[PDB]
Amino acid sequence: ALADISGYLDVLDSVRGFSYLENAREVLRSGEARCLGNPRSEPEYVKALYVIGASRIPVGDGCSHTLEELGVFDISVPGEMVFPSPLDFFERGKPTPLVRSRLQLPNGVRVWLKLEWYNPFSLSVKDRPAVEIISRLSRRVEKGSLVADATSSNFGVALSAVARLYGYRARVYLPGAAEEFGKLLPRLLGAQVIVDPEAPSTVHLLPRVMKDSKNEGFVHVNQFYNDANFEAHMRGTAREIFVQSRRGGLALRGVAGSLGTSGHMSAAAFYLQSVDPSIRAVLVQPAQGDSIPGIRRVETGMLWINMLDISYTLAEVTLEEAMEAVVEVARSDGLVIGPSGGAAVKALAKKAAEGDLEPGDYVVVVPDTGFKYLSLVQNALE
Ligand SMILES: *Cc1c(COP(=O)(O)O)cnc(C)c1O
Repeated sequence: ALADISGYLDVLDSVRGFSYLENAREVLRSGEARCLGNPRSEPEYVKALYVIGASRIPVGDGCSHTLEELGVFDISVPGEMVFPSPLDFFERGKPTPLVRSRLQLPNGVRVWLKLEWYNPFSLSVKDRPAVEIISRLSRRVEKGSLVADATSSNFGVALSAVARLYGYRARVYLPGAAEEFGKLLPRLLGAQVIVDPEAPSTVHLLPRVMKDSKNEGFVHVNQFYNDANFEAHMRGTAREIFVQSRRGGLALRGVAGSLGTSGHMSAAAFYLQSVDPSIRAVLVQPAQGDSIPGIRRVETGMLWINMLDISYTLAEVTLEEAMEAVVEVARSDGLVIGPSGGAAVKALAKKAAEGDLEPGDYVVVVPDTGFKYLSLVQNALE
């Protein structure tokens, strides 16, 4: 029998750890879930269903229900694109678009771009963890409280917009090298902004955010460590690649993407590899010395890609190579992608060129729009 899951979402407070992901993996591999006699008594199984994008839970005795029955494949988007509010628009206006590029890669690799700037608040993939993280807080943290994090630009914007829609104040901290939209847009949205001209990176700022959290008592939402980041991308981003691959009739052989917190590419890899362990994850390694906004190298410390049972292959990509790929996608597709998006296309093109990849459909996650990076675009033109 089916029950609406939204009545059981307190498992999102109480379940801790990654062991519930074993249930997620098995449900996704088999395409079905067993009925719970007493759903309340199995909170890891319930959380596993939520995280894979179920909206209904299987209830009763000895029965089972398919992904489809459980709502993994429900259509959420109103056909006419009318929404009663911004947050409802965020939530129901999904999937983000999956668009086949006209670029051809060697060796039968066909490229589809998932365009994460189709998110209403930060015009980036960061809307998703910001909504999941603030929503998780909202039953436990008093309205009017301050929330804060370190950000490279996007999450700070997403966080400021969402905190404010939920009745919180926000503070964002940025390194000096962050884009200007990141330093300015959060103030437009009512947040306080602290810029550290000395910080050589975003994670460099975390000790300072933690120390101020202890003194001032704000909630440090820590997108680098908060499992709600990875979980947002499981029930959103990753579920979408899966359902979009099926309904689109793609022959999905892999996904490609970049790594900041590692939240969205861990979810994409974990979720798809649960369905078919041979699906590749091709991930960008910014070349040493280079700065590609929003992303960084794996050995600088990333939670989910490291702790989860995920296969992937790395590819080094210089800033200059990322920007060359921005230029090529622009002139092929009329789509203006961000540097991190250019880096991921480049990473996939490299793996294609080396003969490493099967022919088929590959999905590249494009974190944001290139309109936000005019002076990198200028440098790339020369
Ligand atoms: C956050 C971000 C990324 C990387 O997503 P992570 O999920 O946090 O692994 C890539 N590019 C840009 C522009 C981003 O803001």
